[PDB]
Amino acid sequence: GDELYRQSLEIISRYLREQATSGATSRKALETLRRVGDGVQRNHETAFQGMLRKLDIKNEDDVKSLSRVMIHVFSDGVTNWGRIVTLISFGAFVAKHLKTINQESCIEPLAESITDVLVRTKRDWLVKQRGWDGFVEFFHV
Amino acid sequence: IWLLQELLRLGDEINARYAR
Ligand SMILES: [Zn+2]
Ligand SMILES: [Zn+2]
Repeated sequence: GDELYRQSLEIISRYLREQATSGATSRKALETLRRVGDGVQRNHETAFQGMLRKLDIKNEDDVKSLSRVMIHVFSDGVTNWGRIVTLISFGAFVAKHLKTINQESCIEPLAESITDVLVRTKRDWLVKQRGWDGFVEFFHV
Repeated sequence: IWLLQELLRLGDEINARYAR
């Protein structure tokens, strides 16, 4: 019932839920995603903080805006793995914020929304790029 | 507009870094 969706959700959900308190490809992809994504957050903290400030997330209504950003980016016909990893990395950065404001329950839905839009808009590109195996290869060593 | 565009641009810069 859509293995690509299931796999994508497992990887993306595990990474985002890790900010709150099964196959070989999925495990390696999670390790790659965390390694690259945590690096992006570390190196781009000021930029990410400024983007988060613009979102001004203080309540449930504000979390709607974030799903709209994801839709907005992935609706762009331009696709590459850098964009995919960066958007997920920003999702994890926001997930940390959600934890600190006692909105942990928004994190799993955020991961689901990211996954939904990613797969709905980029399925063909993802498969052409060898899916999550391709992701692991692109960011390898 | 600036926010979406800045994220897209960062993603493209990260893409170029790892495509290298
Ligand atoms: Zn962990
Ligand atoms: Zn919520």
